[PDB]
Amino acid sequence: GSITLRGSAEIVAEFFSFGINSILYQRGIYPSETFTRVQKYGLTLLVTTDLELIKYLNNVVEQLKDWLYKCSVQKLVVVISNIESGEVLERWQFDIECDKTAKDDSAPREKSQKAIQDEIRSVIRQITATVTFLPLLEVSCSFDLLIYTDKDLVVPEKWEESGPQFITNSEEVRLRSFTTTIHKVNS
Repeated sequence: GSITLRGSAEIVAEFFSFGINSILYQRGIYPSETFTRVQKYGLTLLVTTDLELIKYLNNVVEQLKDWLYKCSVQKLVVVISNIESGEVLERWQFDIECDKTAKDDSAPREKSQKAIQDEIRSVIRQITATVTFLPLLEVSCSFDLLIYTDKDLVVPEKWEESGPQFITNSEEVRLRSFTTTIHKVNS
């Protein structure tokens, strides 16, 4: 599924986190009864407080909040595979798009573009929509987050040679492998 999590430096950071936390809440190959109801983007939203997976997204969210660019860079690919069904299984691909670039007269105010409410609401809607339609499944699987850029981000080892890489294998945590990679792209 290819989607576009665009908006603005701040809205983008949130767009990805909420969209990413959604895949976990909707799919969650091994979440916990700790979700949280949050009302934003003009509607209600759900998220997980799993510190473990959060620790992973937390470090990435920090880099996302300020990797080291300010122009292009804006592509992501989530790779999830079923370790107990048929290998690959789900792939949430979402790109980003920054508009109205600027720095002066910043100020913490702007109001997310109406399209953000509809665009972001439609995202969480399609994720949670299939979930209910899903025959309550999960099994053990692998999870990897990718960040595709456009010749505008040379994240050095500052991350970890390629984002973190956690793994699992407990007869209850399902899941099996978790990772995050920064991919580079040209036009």
